[PDB]
Amino acid sequence: VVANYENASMAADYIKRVSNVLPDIGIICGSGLGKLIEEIEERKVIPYINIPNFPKTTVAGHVGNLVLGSVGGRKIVAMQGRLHMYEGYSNQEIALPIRVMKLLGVRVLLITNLAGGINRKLKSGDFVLIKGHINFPGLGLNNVLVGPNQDEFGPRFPDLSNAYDRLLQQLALKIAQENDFQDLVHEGVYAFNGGPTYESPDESNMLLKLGCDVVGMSTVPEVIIACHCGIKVLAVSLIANNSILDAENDVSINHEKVLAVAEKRADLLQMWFKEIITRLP
Amino acid sequence: VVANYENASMAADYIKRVSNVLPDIGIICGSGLGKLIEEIEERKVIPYINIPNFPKTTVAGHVGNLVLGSVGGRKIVAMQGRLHMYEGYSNQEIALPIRVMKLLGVRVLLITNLAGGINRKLKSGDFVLIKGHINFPGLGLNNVLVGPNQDEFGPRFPDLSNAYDRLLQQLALKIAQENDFQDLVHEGVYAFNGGPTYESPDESNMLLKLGCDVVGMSTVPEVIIACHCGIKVLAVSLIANNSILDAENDVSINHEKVLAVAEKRADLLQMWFKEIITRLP
Amino acid sequence: VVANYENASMAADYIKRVSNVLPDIGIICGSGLGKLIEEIEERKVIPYINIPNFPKTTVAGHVGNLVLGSVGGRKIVAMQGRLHMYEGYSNQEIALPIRVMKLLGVRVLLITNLAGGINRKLKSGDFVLIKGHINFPGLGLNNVLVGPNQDEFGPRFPDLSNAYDRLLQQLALKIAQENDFQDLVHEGVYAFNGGPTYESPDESNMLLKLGCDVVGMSTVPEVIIACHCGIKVLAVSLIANNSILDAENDVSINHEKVLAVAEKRADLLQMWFKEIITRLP
Ligand SMILES: Cc1cccnc1O
Ligand SMILES: Cc1cccnc1O
Ligand SMILES: Cc1cccnc1O
Repeated sequence: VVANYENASMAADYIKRVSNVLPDIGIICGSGLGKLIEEIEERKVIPYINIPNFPKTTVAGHVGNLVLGSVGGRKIVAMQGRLHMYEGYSNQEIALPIRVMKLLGVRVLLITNLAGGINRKLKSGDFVLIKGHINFPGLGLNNVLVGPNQDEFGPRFPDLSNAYDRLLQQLALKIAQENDFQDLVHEGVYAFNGGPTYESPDESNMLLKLGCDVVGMSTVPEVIIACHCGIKVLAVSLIANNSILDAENDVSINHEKVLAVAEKRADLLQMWFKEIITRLP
Repeated sequence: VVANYENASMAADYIKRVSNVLPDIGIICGSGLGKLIEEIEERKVIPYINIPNFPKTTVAGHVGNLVLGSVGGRKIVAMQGRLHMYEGYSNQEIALPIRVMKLLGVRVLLITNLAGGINRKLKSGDFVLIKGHINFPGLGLNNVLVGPNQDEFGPRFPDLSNAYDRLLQQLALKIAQENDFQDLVHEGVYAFNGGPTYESPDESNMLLKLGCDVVGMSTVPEVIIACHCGIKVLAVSLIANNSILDAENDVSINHEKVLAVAEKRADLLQMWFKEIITRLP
Repeated sequence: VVANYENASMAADYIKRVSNVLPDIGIICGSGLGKLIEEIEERKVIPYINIPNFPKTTVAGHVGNLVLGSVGGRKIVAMQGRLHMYEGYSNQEIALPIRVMKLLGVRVLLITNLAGGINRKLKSGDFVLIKGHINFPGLGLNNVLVGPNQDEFGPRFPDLSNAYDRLLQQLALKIAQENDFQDLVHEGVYAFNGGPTYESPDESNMLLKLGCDVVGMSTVPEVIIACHCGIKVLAVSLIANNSILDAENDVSINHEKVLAVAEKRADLLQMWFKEIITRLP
């Protein structure tokens, strides 16, 4: 199933009939960082498997729902259970849910992820406001837009220089200052590692030389689809570890340690994003 | 359809029956840089869709013809409407037209493209004679030669150290000097970005550190297929912008601006390549 | 055919019925470096084409056998005829033979390859004990583990920081010292170039800047599958040339020259690996 105008329209039609919500904001939340979705008011949960043309996710299993409702008086749509390219989903499967968001009325997309720290100033538990990226899959002929262009959504050759909205970064930082946690908030450049293996010690050393501040396995595909169709983006990484220090000390990373950092910061991130949603222009 | 000896032979047979031209030179021209094709003498236009085993191009649409005839007393074959890998064409679809050129008798391939400038000496409107490349798709398991080797055309493991003929570069520069436009002509290393998004500001900064002079989304696949089967290559980039300066000044690039640079230099490039064709050893 | 638990089990069942050997050690040998396989004692040769669920290799042709028997009193299984990703084999085809080794009882995998030298200390004929890697395909969305995770074999997100066992490196060096050829033995970081074109002169210059000591077209996929399922690895590169010196002197590389270096070092490598097998803890 191609992520074209007709197929996205069929999915949006189903959603509109079932939910009655016309959302202005979309959210995609990282692993262990989804508690806000359970607090959406007057909400409606729609399993992906019920929506025409949504990608099949039963090989991976686990949760996969679209959730619509209100937060802070604002109408939102959330993806609960993200699709990642290391699972084998195609370009067309990643793009269709974002293009459905566009047809539903979404103008701003807020995204969180877990990532590894490269810059020496980053510690476990820090947040990074993403200001740009290095897209190794895109340089290497695996960009999410490889294929025919869907002209109704955007241009053949997008410019990504303003993909990460500067005013949204400034609002996120302002709110951190108001609540006295700005000491945890940095800005930086995100490297996309296709995955699913964590960056090796020598890959980490290379990324330091190349100007990367953080590295992870998600987010860049969604950012590119959103920028192509005119949706503004705020993307925030939660830092699980510093991969450069770990290489110098021969210390390992694993999914258990990552999820423990997520649990440590989940409630603060929930409060922060609730306020961002409330304050969006 | 595999780009093998039998399938390439069937296409060449059709072409020979229809055109009567036995070409020694092939040309592939960049977007907005194809006016020379409309001036081929005693010419024959063959739509791709009519040629056995040529790749299907109707999803992308737009022009797609093989044009044969004479320029400067020399017999040539041109591709009008290039196939680019960001459109989703496979390795086999890119390679078949170049291998048909080989069977028709082509010994020299001349290629032009539009590209972004990385080296600080490059301005919009400059030309770069390509002397080597950095093939991000090839390092990342998307080389145009991934697949079984077609032994009739070339070896399993090609050496690319002489892919860009030095004497052809020297002839191109000599002709620029004769016509007093050598101040526009540089040499440099070309980075292949799979595309279709333009290099991001932070990707541009990385490429500067890695020794890249220019970056674009084409050319390297065709060069590799030509080198594999013993065809000599001259490749020239027309510079649309300097991506490093644009990053320092927060200035955007887009296809409209690219095509305007192409229109500004089209007539000079046409005159230059006509003389190169005439003077080839 | 997916490299899952059921399919790997069917292949292992066939092998066990035919060979009667329960191996503790697996070996994968580079081109021209397979003489040790012909000296396995009380051996059994099983063509890949006869084993249920093994990948089809008839397009490439050439040899493809699993060989079981004894070396130095130890039970081993060897792959004779390696599968390389530049031939077009999928992730699932590369992984299945390694996962069969795991089900047969393999705890240690020994691997050899031919590679290009980047570090200025490396000459043709030198050996490099691999201590880490830079996986360009993995960064670029072509990691061997892209796809659903096979949970019976290992975790969704592997850590590769200890993929190259330190004690096995130390044993290999100890044996070189005992036989007075330690002057040929170095350690280093291996860059994976998907291939099949040799690294270009400008790619070589880039790899020097990025901290790479050697570059080749194999090994990293097998290492990752082995690490995922808990098999310890020793990987050794035989250096065919120094690509940085060749770029400075405009000298070419080719498969003939590579195979001549293999023939020059084959007997010494055979003796070294026989002793390593005998001495493994
Ligand atoms: C998610 C993650 C955590 C730590 C390091 N690297 C990553 O990709
Ligand atoms: C064609 C092009 C123009 C300007 C920058 N980058 C590119 O790839
Ligand atoms: C196998 C090989 C030999 C020399 C240089 N590069 C390579 O990949």
